Amino acid sequence: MYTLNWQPPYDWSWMLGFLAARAVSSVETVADSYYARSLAVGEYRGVVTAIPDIARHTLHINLSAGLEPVAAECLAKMSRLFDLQCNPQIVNGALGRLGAARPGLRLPGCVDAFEQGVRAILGQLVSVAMAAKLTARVAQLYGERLDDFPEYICFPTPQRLAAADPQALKALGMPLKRAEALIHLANAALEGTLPMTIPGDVEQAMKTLQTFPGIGRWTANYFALRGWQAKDVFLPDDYLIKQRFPGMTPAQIRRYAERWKPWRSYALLHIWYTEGWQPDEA
Repeated sequence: MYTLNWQPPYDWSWMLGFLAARAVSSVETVADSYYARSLAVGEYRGVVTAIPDIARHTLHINLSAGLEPVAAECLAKMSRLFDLQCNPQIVNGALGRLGAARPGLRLPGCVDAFEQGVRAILGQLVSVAMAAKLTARVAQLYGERLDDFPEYICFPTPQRLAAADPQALKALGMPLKRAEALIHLANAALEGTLPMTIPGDVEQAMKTLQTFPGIGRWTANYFALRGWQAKDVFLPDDYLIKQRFPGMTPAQIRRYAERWKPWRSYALLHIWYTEGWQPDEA
């Protein structure tokens, strides 16, 4: 129905693979040839489907009837999820050897910053698989199913999560403080306190995020990366990153990563996805 362009190369297998591992049951559906999910924009609800046309470097977007009135915003959300803006030549030119194995690697964003905030908090100290299962439980208990597409449930609205019982969220498999962090984040979205789009000053904004209860440095960094699609953020506290930089403290990792500025977010993804990566010796 709608078509958006991207600049080659684009590694769709890697991107869909990334999203498939993190796919929340009943909310998202990821396959080899497409990505589909429920979506709510204000009072408009439906299913958005993204189908890449690799040869023609065009992403085809299909929207169910309920989302047509807000089609443009749905296209904008897809563009941010898929990093369609990326000029791979510039990024790969800067990263050099690090990006050589996956020149088509892109920054997987999100469809809604509030949802990504909840996801970032739920991704704390747990694996990708556990986080997705926990997020699915949250969506199942607080999400609204689509009337026209019953197999799909919309991600919980800030309103529903703000009024959630901390003990209910805790029951789903998270510490009480984490449940409290989610409720606070929900209120911040209602009030307009949580930046829904990348601010002009990413560092100032992340500092402000860390004053929210239950949001540490990793969550703030990861939220900026996916939630705002900030392109210059690394995750020195990340469990897998600590394994890629054996025996190095978060401070040592941060210093090392500075060589990738202003594309540290792309560098993070490549390291996460480079099995045998190891740091250079001074």
